[PDB]
Amino acid sequence: HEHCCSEEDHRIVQKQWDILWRDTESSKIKIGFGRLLLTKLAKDIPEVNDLFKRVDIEHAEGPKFSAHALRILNGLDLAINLLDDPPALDAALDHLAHQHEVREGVQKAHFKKFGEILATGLPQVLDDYDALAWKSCLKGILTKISSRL
Amino acid sequence: HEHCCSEEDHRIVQKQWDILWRDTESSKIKIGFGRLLLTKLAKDIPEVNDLFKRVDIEHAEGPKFSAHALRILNGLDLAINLLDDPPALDAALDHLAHQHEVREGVQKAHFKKFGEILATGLPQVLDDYDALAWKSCLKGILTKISSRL
Amino acid sequence: KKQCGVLEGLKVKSEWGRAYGSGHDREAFSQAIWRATFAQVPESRSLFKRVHGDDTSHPAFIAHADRVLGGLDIAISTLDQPATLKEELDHLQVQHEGRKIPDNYFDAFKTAILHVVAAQLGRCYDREAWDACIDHIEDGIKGHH
Amino acid sequence: CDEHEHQCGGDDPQCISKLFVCDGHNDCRNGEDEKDCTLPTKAGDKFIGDVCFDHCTKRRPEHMTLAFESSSIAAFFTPIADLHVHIEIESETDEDESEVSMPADGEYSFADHRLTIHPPEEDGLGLVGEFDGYNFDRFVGHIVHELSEEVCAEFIFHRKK
Amino acid sequence: EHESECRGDVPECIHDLLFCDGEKDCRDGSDEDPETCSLNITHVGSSYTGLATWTSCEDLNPDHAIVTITAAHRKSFFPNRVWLRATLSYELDEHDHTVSTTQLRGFYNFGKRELLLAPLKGQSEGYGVICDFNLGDDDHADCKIVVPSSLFVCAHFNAQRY
Amino acid sequence: ECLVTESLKVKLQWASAFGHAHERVAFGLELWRDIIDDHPEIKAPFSRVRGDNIYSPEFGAHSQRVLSGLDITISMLDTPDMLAAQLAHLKVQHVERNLKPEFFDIFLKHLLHVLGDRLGTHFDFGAWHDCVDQIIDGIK
Amino acid sequence: ECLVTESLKVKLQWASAFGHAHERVAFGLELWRDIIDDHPEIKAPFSRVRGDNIYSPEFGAHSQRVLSGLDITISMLDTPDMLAAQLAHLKVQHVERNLKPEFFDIFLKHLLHVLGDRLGTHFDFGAWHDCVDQIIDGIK
Amino acid sequence: RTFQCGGNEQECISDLLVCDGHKDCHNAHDEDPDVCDTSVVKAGNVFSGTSTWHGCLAREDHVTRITITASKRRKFFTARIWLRALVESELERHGENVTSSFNAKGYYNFASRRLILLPTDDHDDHLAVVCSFNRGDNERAECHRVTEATLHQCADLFVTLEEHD
Amino acid sequence: DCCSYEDRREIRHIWDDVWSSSFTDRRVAIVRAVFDDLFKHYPTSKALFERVKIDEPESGEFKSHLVRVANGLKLLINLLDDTLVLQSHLGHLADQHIQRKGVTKEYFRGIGEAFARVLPQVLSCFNVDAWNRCFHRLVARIAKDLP
Amino acid sequence: DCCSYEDRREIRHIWDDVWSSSFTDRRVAIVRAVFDDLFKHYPTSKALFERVKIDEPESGEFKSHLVRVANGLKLLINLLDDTLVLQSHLGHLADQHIQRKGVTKEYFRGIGEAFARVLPQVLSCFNVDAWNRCFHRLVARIAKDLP
Amino acid sequence: DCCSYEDRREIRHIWDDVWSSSFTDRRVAIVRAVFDDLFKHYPTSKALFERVKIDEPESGEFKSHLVRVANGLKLLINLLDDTLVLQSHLGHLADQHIQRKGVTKEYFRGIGEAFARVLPQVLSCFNVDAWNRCFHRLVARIAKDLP
Ligand code: HEM
Ligand code: HEM
Ligand code: HEM
Ligand code: HEM
Ligand code: HEM
Ligand code: HEM
Ligand code: HEM
Ligand code: HEM
Repeated sequence: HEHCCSEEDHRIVQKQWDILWRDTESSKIKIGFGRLLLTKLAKDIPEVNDLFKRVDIEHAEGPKFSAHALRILNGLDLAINLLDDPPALDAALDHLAHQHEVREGVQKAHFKKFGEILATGLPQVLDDYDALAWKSCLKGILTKISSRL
Repeated sequence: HEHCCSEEDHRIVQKQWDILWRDTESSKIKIGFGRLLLTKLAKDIPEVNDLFKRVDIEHAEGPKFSAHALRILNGLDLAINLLDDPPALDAALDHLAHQHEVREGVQKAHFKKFGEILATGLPQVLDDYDALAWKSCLKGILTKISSRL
Repeated sequence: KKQCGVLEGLKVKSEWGRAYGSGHDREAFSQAIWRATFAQVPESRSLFKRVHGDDTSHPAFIAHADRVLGGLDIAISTLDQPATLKEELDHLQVQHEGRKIPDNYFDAFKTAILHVVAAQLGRCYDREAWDACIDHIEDGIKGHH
Repeated sequence: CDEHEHQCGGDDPQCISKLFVCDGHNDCRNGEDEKDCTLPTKAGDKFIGDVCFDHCTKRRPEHMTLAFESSSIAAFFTPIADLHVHIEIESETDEDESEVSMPADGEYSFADHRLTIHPPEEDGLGLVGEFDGYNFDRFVGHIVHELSEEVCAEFIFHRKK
Repeated sequence: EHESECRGDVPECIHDLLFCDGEKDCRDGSDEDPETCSLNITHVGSSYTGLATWTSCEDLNPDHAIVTITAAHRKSFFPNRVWLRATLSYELDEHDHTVSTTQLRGFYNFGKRELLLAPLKGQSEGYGVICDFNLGDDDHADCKIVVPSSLFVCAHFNAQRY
Repeated sequence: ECLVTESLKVKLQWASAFGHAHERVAFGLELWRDIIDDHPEIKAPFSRVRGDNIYSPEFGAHSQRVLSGLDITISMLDTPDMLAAQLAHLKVQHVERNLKPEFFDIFLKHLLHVLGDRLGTHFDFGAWHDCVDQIIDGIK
Repeated sequence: ECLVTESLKVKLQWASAFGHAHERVAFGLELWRDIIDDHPEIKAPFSRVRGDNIYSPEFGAHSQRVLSGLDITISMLDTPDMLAAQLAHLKVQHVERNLKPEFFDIFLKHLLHVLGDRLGTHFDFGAWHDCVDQIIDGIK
Repeated sequence: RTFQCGGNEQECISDLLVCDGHKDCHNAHDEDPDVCDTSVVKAGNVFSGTSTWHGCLAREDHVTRITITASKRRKFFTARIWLRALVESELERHGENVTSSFNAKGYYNFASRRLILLPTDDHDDHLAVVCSFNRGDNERAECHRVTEATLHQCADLFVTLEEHD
Repeated sequence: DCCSYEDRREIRHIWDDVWSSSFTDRRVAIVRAVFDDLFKHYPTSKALFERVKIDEPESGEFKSHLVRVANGLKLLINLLDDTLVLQSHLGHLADQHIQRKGVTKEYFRGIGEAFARVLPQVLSCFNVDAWNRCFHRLVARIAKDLP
Repeated sequence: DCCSYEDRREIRHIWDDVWSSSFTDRRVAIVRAVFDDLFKHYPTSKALFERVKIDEPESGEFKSHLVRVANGLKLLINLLDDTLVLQSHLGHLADQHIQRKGVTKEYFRGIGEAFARVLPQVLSCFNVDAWNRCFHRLVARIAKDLP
Repeated sequence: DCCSYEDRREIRHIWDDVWSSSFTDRRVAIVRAVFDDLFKHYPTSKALFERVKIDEPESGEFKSHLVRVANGLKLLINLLDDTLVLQSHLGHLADQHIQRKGVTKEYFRGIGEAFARVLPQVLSCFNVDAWNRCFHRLVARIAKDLP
């Protein structure tokens, strides 16, 4: 009987979120749209820049880092398309938290920014959307990640 | 062979060709629209002028010639409305060729013009149409006529 | 030479988009692959003792399978850039390397995807085209080719 | 089917134009268009309808009656077989116990199983009978403004026994 | 809408408050016949069922759902409607087999043939249910759980009777 | 201030409103008909394409070649390097004809007009208006 | 000449054409887009609401506050006493900004324009045009 | 294109689980004999019937007959029936009775109860056939021959199961 | 706590029952009873609103106050199907309440109850839970930057 | 030989599979492989196109060539449902090829094959017969006189 | 006597059969036969219409008379679904008949029959009763203020 992130909302999300990938050859979309989200993070909190040394963040267009940008949006994507049938999603995200756990130097307050970037970042890249809906769901994804930190 | 003048095309033709006769009292239409096609022929090839002596072409609005103008479009009309069910059409046109056979002084190169007049004449009198379609069918009607000459 | 054939590379890139769809059918499209695989190799379930791979309809497992397709989506997404592929793909190597996967299994998981795609897809696709591309990815994760 | 065409197919649809049903010879390659040439409505047959709803108001009757003077078949060409019909209507109001029986002449068509009645009075109300095709004890036929082709009032007729 | 055709040979269209009245308002007087007055459907204790798909709320995944009729009264002076009370019950899927249980009241309309219910008041997760028995027999249905305000269609379940 | 995120959005909205086929021609001809009613002199240079009557064919042909150009432009608008190349080749076609530099600045005003009715209230003017400038300046 | 009957009609027709929800915003923004194309200077005072680009939000917000005002006005338009009170409070909001008295007389011309397309041929111009004056004069 | 259970209760299930040898619907309508009914395409069955043509390849109305040749069912992925067949045309062009033929592969859904045949290795035209057994019975069938790409119709034809034995 | 979605459709019907008219007779009498119910629990607030001649319950002016409260309140609701235009118009409506003195963050959380207190008595079918949830996220965004 | 009608609908779908995107990554790689397949059979033609720096396969310029070939080619197709606007735009596209040196009436009939040898590898369902028939009546008319 | 409503739909179809064309050949021949039937019963009226060269049955002018009678008459009918625009256009058409001499109130009630005696021979399905009822209320509103 829990209220937040009700059924009818995520149906709106999946519909709006799918307007981007209606185009074919969308590899370049989410590489680029992913390349911005990590850099725009570094210019707010400079501390996190050290964490991405393993992927060589110093090269923005660099191949070794680009392939990392896919994996984050793609990992986010399966989360959204799985919003329905909740009991699976809990297990899905649980495996991401543990994936961020063994990595050291990841501070809980980071995500709080990463949400605020994305919450105000998203409205530029879509045609229409209800901000109230997205606000509910992304509190679901983000807050449940980091529950291991 | 087997390919030219495919089934789907003449359905377009009959639909467009029928937009003219949606109006009632269309006797005057195809008298007038027929009166132009023969005169506009004489001013390109002057030779053919001699052939129409029997119908008295010298009188444009003349009754004796007017009644001939109907019979040409009307004869063309039954050809178009019979395009479907091919094996009949062959017999239909075969009877026109033989009708032009006993008449002397009818040169095969004439029709080649008469097509070019009509092919560029038609686009003035209709709302919309696909030139590619008409091009296919009128090669069917004309080329099969004169096969006796 | 019946290799990735850089034109043909993007052939499957298009087809895959039509098969791997939106909505909850994806979760169903996953179930097919695994139910197919395990029927070819009964003893392969032992490798999944950690994920509750005993029964395949359990929620904890459903999550597992999406990541797998989710992961494979990344692969087929980019066969255009031979650099980024080798980077992204090389990541998968260290994922599987820490345990014993015979070259027999992911030969069968190859056979599994083909059949499922054919059914899921719109009556038209070229096997020998697909056969090459995913096999290139298989040579990838195995670590040596 | 298409427009004026008629669908003869029992198990293997064959689409034929309307003018060949009970034509007198085999056109449908089934052979199923010649089985039906028996006419269903014989002289003396009397149908009585009850009202369904009525907006074409001459007398807005409770219920009206229909009888057959005589059917007749044009010998040579018989998809259509013309009819003489009375239409009796026994009204009642404040004042009067009025009556009516206007004669008219329609035709029954073996093609689509419809019968028609051409307007009995100058008011231009055609009555359009329609059988289902397998029954012939009742039809759902209803009145139409002959000029406009608009459904105005329905009646459900029955044969009397 | 707001009327129900009659049951007989000749279809008429008569207003919904005039069935099972005790006065014949049709042509044939279809309204007096036990092919209509039969109460077999709202006799106390009957219960409908059939697993529900949820579109609008709770997204629980298809699980059984029953409706049941706890007590029925028909007032002698206004026989047009059968006032009644019910209890809706549907299986939440958590771990153990569990069920939340709304409680209901509403009327049964002989016109539409459709009983319709509503949540009582101060009841957790306030839903209402609309069952149309427009099929031939007095069993089976096409119901729907709705939100009581909008009559917006929350969950649709095609229900039978055991 | 454009070229990144704010550029990407122009692509998606270009796909939708631009339509397809017979719907495309109807779009183009609905554009020019705006500006010629506003600025009557503009039809002087079109005597080559019989811009006497825009509804006539052969201009219909022209105006589609026009919009097709924006496709080439807007399509490659992500990759900055290759962008200038088309902008370079494009200007060359407009060197040999009598223009005013004010007609360009006029054009983008009436183009973003017509997209209004089809998109109603949904789009970023800021994204378009500034990012069509990056197309228009390359022509000067 | 505005009276008990000829006023009443404006209320009923205000209900219909004004619409609701997402349809309301689309109505407002379709209004201003009329006048700004006609009288370009009018966008000078809106630099506070970023009236640079009307399609941008925050102006969308504004223009709805506008129409909402007419509701308050037209809604109470029957009872004459309480009418002036809102008209009194309303003018106060417009005292402190640079206006011309001609923009008002312009406004009602282009407002009754847009209602034309949605109502086609059905309404009393006389009722509106005169009874919007009783709203407009209270602002002077 | 998803399988609809029906009965006391009803809801969607994705077409790829229909007859899989696992319970997928709640009441098991999908793993039943009357829906699975493995053989409506058992080899040797022959279907026949006429075909009007209102599409391309315009010619007179004639008779056709598809005959199923092959059948296969991989007992790991049991959900579809891969099969071969041969397509016959007894049309009379002129001067003789000339008979076209070609081989065709394709498959047969249990969910949608419709088989689909595409011609193989055929440089010649030979337009593909698509059936459906919507009748609820296993003799009759509605088919129409379609272009392989757009999938828009042409040549609506009906067929009957030629008598066994 | 998460306006969600369905709750908004729940509102849009509830609000359509109270607001339906071109006359102001009804919209007034309802909102006036809101504050008339408010002042009974916070008589201190009544010391404010002196600018509008509060002390006259039926003034030729005071109505012209409540009327703009409704049309402002109704202006909120008709945006819920379109967000992002709410924030802008929300932030605006906030600042119009900080330019004066005597508006306490405690007063807003009071009127949240005031509707729940007596808004049902006008309607029949009513969802207390819904109207109460989506109303805070309106009001708790007005008192953010205010004392 | 008679483009007919159905063949055009056949095209319109085929062309919609290759062209579908707002990015140019795909449309480039396909058309580049057309000429890359052309030059292997007519190396003499490669002596032309020197103006565009053909010698560089990867140039910042050469792409800006092929891109306009596509958008020109795609411009043809979207007219097939509306003729009479084709001829005008056909005759235009013809004259832009007579103003230069080195047009082999022979090379047009060459590239007709070039697609037929490099299409069937990008798509799956494909009609060789259709695409080959309606493509000549395009090219046979852009090589009307000579060159 | 009460044009009613259904009678008007009855007209709108009847009138659509006679008027259907873009040519004037038919619309002329019908209306000319109206007056040709009129003058047979009121030869006195024929003394009027001298301005239009009535004496020539086939004049290059006289047609240009009857043509405006039709297009005026047809202008009436196409207003029957929208009244209140009839009165205005009715009153106008009335005054154009009082500015001359020799127009008797008796003549209008004559032509009312003129259509009825010879209007159908053109159509097949026709309602005499309808056309006759709604036509008076047109004409009896022209002869009101006229002698
Ligand atoms: C919001 C949703 C996010 C998702 C779904 C996500 C997902 C992932 C996943 C799955 C990985 C592991 C890649 C692999 O094992 O192949 C990864 C790596 C990483 N993520 Fe995230 N992430 C998210 C947000 C964040 C945020 C906000 C931060 C930091 C502020 C962060 C920092 C990292 C770092 C540092 C790595 C290290 C990768 C490496 O060393 O190669 N992530 N992310
Ligand atoms: C394109 C379709 C045409 C059709 C369907 C057509 C049809 C006919 C028919 C049926 C007649 C004979 C009338 C009768 O039997 O009583 C006729 C007469 C004739 N047609 Fe055509 N015609 C066509 C085109 C032409 C052309 C292109 C020419 C000359 C360039 C031509 C020259 C004649 C001549 C000279 C006669 C002699 C009629 C007479 O003296 O009475 N026709 N046409
Ligand atoms: C194209 C073929 C394959 C791809 C692309 C693939 C990809 C992946 C990916 C992306 C993960 C995610 C790991 C994580 O999120 O931490 C994973 C995990 C895993 N894969 Fe695969 N895989 C493939 C084939 C196989 C096969 C054939 C097997 C075994 C028969 C296998 C066994 C596993 C196991 C056991 C894990 C989970 C390890 C754990 O839970 O500790 N994979 N795979
Ligand atoms: C805004 C972007 C513009 C683009 C991308 C563009 C593009 C083009 C193109 C591609 C052509 C034809 C080249 C060919 O047929 O081979 C052309 C021709 C032309 N453009 Fe534009 N154009 C633009 C703006 C303008 C404007 C604002 C005018 C104003 C009148 C203009 C006037 C013309 C004229 C008159 C021609 C015809 C040249 C001729 O017939 O020789 N263009 N343009
Ligand atoms: C026609 C009836 C009009 C009404 C009912 C009206 C009503 C209002 C209202 C309610 C406000 C905002 C008060 C607030 O937010 O607290 C306002 C502001 C404004 N009005 Fe009007 N107005 C009207 C006409 C006009 C016209 C014709 C103009 C012409 C430019 C105009 C220009 C403005 C401007 C610039 C503001 C902005 C004040 C600011 O942002 O600080 N108004 N009006
Ligand atoms: C609950 C939702 C509320 C809304 C939507 C709202 C909205 C408004 C609006 C639009 C105005 C008119 C502003 C103008 O004309 O520019 C106004 C005036 C006012 N509001 Fe509210 N209000 C609310 C509640 C309250 C409360 C609870 C108080 C005090 C306890 C308050 C105190 C005032 C005062 C004093 C004014 C008068 C401004 C003046 O003196 O001119 N409001 N309100
Ligand atoms: C098959 C269809 C073809 C189409 C639709 C086509 C169309 C075009 C177009 C639109 C341009 C740009 C013209 C401009 O900017 O005004 C172009 C450029 C060019 N095309 Fe083609 N083309 C085709 C095939 C060919 C072939 C086969 C050749 C040579 C063998 C050729 C040689 C050229 C050359 C040399 C240019 C560059 C013009 C220059 O030097 O400035 N094209 N083509
Ligand atoms: C029955 C319906 C009739 C209609 C709707 C009608 C309408 C008209 C109209 C519109 C004109 C042309 C006026 C103009 O150009 O401004 C006209 C002319 C005329 N009508 Fe009629 N008319 C009718 C019957 C009659 C009858 C019965 C008479 C006499 C017996 C009559 C006498 C005339 C005359 C004399 C003119 C010529 C005006 C002139 O001398 O220039 N009309 N009518």
